[PDB]
Amino acid sequence: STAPPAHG
Amino acid sequence: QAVVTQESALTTSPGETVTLTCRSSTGAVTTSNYANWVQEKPDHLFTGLIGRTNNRVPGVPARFSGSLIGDKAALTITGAQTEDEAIYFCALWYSNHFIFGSGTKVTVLKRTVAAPSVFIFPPSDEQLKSGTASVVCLLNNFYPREAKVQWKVDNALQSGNSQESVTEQDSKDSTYSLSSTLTLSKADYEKHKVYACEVTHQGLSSPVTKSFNRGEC
Amino acid sequence: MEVKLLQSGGGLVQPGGSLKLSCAASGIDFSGYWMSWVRRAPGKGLEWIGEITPDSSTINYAPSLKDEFIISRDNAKNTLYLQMTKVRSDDTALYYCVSYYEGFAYWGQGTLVTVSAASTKGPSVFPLAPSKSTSGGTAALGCLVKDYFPEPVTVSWNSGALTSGVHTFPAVLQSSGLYSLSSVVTVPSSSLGTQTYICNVNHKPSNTKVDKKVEPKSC
Repeated sequence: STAPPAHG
Repeated sequence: QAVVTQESALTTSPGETVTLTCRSSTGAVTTSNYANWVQEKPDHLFTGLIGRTNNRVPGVPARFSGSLIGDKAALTITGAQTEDEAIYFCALWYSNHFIFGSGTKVTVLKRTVAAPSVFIFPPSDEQLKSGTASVVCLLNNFYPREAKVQWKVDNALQSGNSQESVTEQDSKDSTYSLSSTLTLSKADYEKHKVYACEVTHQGLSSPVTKSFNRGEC
Repeated sequence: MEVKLLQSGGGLVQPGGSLKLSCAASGIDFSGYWMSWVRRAPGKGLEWIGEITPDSSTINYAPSLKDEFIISRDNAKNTLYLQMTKVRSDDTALYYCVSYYEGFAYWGQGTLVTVSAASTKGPSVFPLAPSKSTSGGTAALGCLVKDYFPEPVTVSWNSGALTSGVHTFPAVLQSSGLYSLSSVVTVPSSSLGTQTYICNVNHKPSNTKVDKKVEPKSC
């Protein structure tokens, strides 16, 4: 469970 | 690789709505570009506003909207406040790297716009003995920071020999001051005669030009 | 706890040198956050350096700077590292560590890196003087503090007596590796031949004190 990055 | 382009500057009033755009040179800005919008307030204060085109950073007010308008990514400040006055950088993701934009100096009017007082300073003789010449242009106590300063030596627009510096925003009257320094060799200085500083600013109907001729009063 | 990213990094390095900046996190599960390095140049806008995943499996760099910068992280120490090797003059900038949360969410305070091969030199102070304004318009005079290293320089007017209307600009690092600065003051033109104006420049790194008097060209 990570923190949402600025891209995908 | 790619060039990301956004407006140089925008001026709005408190309570109004402003929209910044972000253009891609590869083509249309799609959602696969994951547009990011980051704000820099005075004193190098960076705050993340928008990412992944539409997603706000948790804690950011809802007046900041991320959208896509046609070919471009868009940041919409709805009902702007004076605290939103900052520089807004756009960023686009090209598969494996981000590319930032030049930035957009957004202005929310804290006070009536103020025109700068422009002054030009020729080189001193003391300095001339050393082989270089610095011509200085001073813009004083003008409100919206955005200003264009062009140097004209015998009607020839100069580029690459000028450096700008600007004061921190005054807390009382929200004004700025600017100094443009045109540095060039003594040979080049003694070769030409007319030295002019052309300032363009929102508070001015037409650009103002202040000049001196070398050797004359 | 509140999220705080505390950077620690060098300041002055000479061309061809190397530096390693650190960014220690406290207030987040650092092990589950993407990290990134960005920088802000004096003239330029923001420029993206790179990013690194929580497990360090994928490290992305800006294509222009892939060989100058090395990004790493130690999740055990909750620390992010940026290694700059064989720097250049254009690397002079404020380097910032960012943590992603749907965007460039959490930032560090920024670390300044000044790249210059210059030695300590005292400034040359020159007068910025007006012709005498023959319309009575308000007049401006000043001092140009040129070609000095390192950064701290103090300028006062009339030994601190003159404070209102003074504007001492930030220094700009010239291409030569030296700083240049200008102090300016606005006064009524009526009192230009009558009152004396002196700028006191103090460059403590070179032990230089200069009191220069500014007056209109005689003509």
